Amino acid sequence: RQKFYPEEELVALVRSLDRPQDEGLFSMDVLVVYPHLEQEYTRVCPKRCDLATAAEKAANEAYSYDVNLTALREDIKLMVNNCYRFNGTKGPLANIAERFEAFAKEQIDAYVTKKAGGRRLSSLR
Repeated sequence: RQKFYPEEELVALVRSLDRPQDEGLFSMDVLVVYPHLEQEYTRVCPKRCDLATAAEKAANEAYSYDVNLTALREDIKLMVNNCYRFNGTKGPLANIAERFEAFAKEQIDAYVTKKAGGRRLSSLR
């Protein structure tokens, strides 16, 4: 159980996933914008995440011990799947969710690869 990642970098990584083009789909606090959705939303989606929650988990060291950031990738998957289950698999929002999932995978892959590249350069230990 090594600490692979500084919280400061993982917060920056999560914040980088909030794209203006995605019109707040993953960064909005759903049950703050739409308080009336509490029952229906928690019925269809009994496990929830958003980028604000992911960014707080990053800051709290939730993700820093997973070499492939599995826990963060699972939280992105959950946000995306909740969008599909609640708003459906068809239309402009579902198109954003699928582009967002692909973008998040690329950013996360690029980060894990960069860090591994440097870590493996150590001429100690």
